[PDB]
Amino acid sequence: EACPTTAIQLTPDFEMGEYKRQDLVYEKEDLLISGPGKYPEYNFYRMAGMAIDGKDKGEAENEAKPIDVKSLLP
Amino acid sequence: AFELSAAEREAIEHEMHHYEDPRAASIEALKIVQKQRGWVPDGAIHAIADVLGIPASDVEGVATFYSQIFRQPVGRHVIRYCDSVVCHINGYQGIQAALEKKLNIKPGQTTFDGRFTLLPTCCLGNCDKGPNMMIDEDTHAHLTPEAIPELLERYK
Amino acid sequence: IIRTPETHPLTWRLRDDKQPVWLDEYRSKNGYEGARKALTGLSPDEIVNQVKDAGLKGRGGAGFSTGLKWSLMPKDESMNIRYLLCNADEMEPGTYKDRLLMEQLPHLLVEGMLISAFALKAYRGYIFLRGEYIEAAVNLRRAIAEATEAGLLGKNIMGTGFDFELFVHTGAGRYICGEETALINSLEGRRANPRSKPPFPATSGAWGKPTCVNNVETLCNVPAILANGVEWYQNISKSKDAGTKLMGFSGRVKNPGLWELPFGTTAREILEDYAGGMRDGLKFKAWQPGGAGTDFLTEAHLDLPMEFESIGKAGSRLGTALAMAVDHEINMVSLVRNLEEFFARESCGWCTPCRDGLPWSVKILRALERGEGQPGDIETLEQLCRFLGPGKTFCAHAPGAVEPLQSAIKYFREEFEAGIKQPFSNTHLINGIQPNLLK
Amino acid sequence: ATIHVDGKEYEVNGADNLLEACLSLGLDIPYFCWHPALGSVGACRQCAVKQYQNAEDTRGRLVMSCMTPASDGTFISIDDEEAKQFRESVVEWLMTNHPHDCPVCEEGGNCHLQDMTVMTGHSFRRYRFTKRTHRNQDLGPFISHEMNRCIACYRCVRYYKDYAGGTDLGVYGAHDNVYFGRPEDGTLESEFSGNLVEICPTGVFTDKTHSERYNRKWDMQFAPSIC
Ligand SMILES: Cc1cc2nc3c(=O)[nH]c(=O)nc-3n(C[C@H](O)[C@H](O)[C@H](O)COP(=O)(O)O)c2cc1C
Ligand code: SF4
Ligand code: SF4
Ligand code: SF4
Ligand code: FES
Ligand code: FES
Repeated sequence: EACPTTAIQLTPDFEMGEYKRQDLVYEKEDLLISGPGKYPEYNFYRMAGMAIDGKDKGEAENEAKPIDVKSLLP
Repeated sequence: AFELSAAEREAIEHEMHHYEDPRAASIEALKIVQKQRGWVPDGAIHAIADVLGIPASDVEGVATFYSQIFRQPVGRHVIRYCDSVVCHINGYQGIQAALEKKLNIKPGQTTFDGRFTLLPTCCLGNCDKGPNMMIDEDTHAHLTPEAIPELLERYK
Repeated sequence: IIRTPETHPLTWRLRDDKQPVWLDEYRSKNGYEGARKALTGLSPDEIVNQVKDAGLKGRGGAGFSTGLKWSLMPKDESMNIRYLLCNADEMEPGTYKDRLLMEQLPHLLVEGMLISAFALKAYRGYIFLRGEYIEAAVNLRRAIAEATEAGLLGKNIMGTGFDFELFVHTGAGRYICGEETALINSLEGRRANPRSKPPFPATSGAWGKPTCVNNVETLCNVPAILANGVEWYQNISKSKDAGTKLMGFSGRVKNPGLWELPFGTTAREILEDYAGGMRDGLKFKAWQPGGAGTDFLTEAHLDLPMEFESIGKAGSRLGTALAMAVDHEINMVSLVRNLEEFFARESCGWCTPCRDGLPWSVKILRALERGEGQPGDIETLEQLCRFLGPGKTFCAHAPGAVEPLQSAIKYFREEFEAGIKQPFSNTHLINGIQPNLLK
Repeated sequence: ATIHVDGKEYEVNGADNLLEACLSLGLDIPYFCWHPALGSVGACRQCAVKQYQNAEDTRGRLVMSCMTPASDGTFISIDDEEAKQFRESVVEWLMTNHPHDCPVCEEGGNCHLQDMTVMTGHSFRRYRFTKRTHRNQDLGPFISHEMNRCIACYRCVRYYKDYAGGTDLGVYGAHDNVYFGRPEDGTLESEFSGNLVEICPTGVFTDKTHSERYNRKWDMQFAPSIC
């Protein structure tokens, strides 16, 4: 409910019993599945304003291209 | 690199004589550089800052604040058509469409050969004679879309 | 129509070939006699009293009294470095009067500088002129050179001992520079952000010194008052606004132009006598009394005198009294879209309501133009008009920006409602999340 | 002096403005452009209260509490409906162009703009148009620059130029394309440039050294220490 990227999800799976209590500490490779899970299309970085690879400034949703202050338009 | 000429520096100093603060000649120094070079390049900001004794951030803020100080390269002639309300009533849209069709550019852009740069401007104070358009030094009034090619031809 | 010096104190010495009147011709047509009388027989305080008693109001659009503005100057003799500034910016759309009065009668402006600077004890004067008035700048510089050659400017003017130097400062093309405190900031070579008041420019203005900013037309009204007296100026019109005013209609009329008329002249009188009415096949729809920053008025308001209180009580401002006539075929949404685009690009960016609320209105008006308006857009425009009023924003640019919008919404709401043609959608459906269906 | 806020009487210093006087008493007024050390300029228009002329006044007038002196016998209202609506409108206007960046923003959980968006009670977005964007500068090893998050409150330039005496950070541009930063890419030359990470109420100027090994403020173990 807290996740703003829909990254963390609770799956319909319950068989998680273990022999050692230390083996119930799941690291990132034990959690990161290879697909989108319950939310199949949401991409936070498609909405965020911060620039990453493949998505420059002004390429997010509802964003205009940046206008330089040196531009000739009034 | 950039270097102010002697004439530019003399004009800037003579403008500095007219005010009790040398900062007050920043607009006129930018306009002097713009008259001599068509626009204000990047080194001109630091040169004017060194002459006036004010930070380059202040000169850059003045240069980017005012619309008629060009911080990007322009063409040989700056077409400035009035897009304000009285010229809107008098139909500047025909003038803008004629200029776009003749020059094959969008407003704010420059032609391939650097001849004209198309810009909308504010009200030119000639509303009773609209639509008006100010090329480099001359204001042209009572404009019609069929008189645009005959008016642009005299500006080589 | 003939123009006698008694009823046309600003335009009687104009020439029929639209050529400037130089120093010899100006002196032949009763030139610098008000300046001579003021500088050879009058104290500065009694000149300020004469201006205040003549009821000279400001011609820049605010309509404030000039004598009361000059009376705000300090009485201390220690502050002797004082400045007179001329708002020759004239950047308001629909205004074309100061261009005429400076291209054709520059020595009237120079004489007004002389008298007003002597009255204010102002040692320096600057004409803050826009950079698009090349001919006006050339004529003003030539007039200043001629007056310096004749001994009317510089040191020891006419043997009085009053030293006054006059400069022409060409602007760099920004509308907000017309605001007087922003004019002071742009004169100092800064970004033309306006200043909060108090303190007024009369206490600490240009470079912290006492500084009075006046319009071109006010300083051109000054020499007639000093030459022909106070009771003559009070007896020009039988109205509460004394003196004459440069009025005129523009836009789709038969004879768009500028004429000097006494206050109290109705706008229908100007339209149907001097402008000649609308052109062929055009029905008169609306009119702005005082330029781009004034409320629209309908044809029912056309029978109204062009005074400050009469236009103000109708729900508008007199402004520069240069009216613009809008005919029937002009779409109100497109006109207000153009106006708001101007006002939102000529913002100075200082304060949040103008800077971030005028572009929102611009985008809403673009959507209403394209038929892509959504429900709640007109309510957003109305709330913007209520929240950009006087005192909400840092200067008076945004109230003058929202006056045409609210007036066009008041009188032409059907077109704005006709702009709304699609349902309100702010979100998109995310696959996996059920939306909160608000009612 | 004596001020009457929402029908309650308080004794405040008369040399203070209304915003700092009411904040000293514990009254919550949102503010962006004002800072205690920088003075009052009245830019952001966020500190609006309703000032009445006297006790038996009903209309009032919206004023900026940072620009209004705390004179004797001053009647104001903070929680009036018109003042609350105007303050929420100012927050909304700041939110129209603000990027969708809080998860990936170093000021998240530490952001004055977040706190004032929540405090004015603005949580429903009805703006549907494009947001203006900006390109960032490289300000050196210490200060990271992200101009999208700017609310144009002029705190950075006022501190860096008027207070700190620096010369290489200004405001450039116009109407709503105002930009804050250096005239070119380069290191900020002030010895006190790092105070921008706390002067800026948004995530424009952030601690790059903290950003390389980042955690939120609620995860920090703090202590009072001496440099
Ligand atoms: C946004 C704005 C633009 C203005 N532009 C001008 C202008 O272009 N010319 C002018 O004379 N006054 C302009 N004014 C009015 C001035 O603030 C001031 O009232 C005037 O220049 C001098 O006052 P006066 O009428 O007593 O002479 C403008 C005011 C505002 C708020
Ligand atoms: S209303 Fe505000 S942002 Fe707009 S021009 Fe005036 S001070 Fe500048
Ligand atoms: S500056 Fe504040 S409101 Fe903006 S993205 Fe960062 S945390 Fe969110
Ligand atoms: S960069 Fe930060 S401190 Fe500067 S104006 Fe923008 S929000 Fe304010
Ligand atoms: S509206 Fe175009 S010249 Fe004034
Ligand atoms: S805090 Fe008062 S207007 Fe910004």
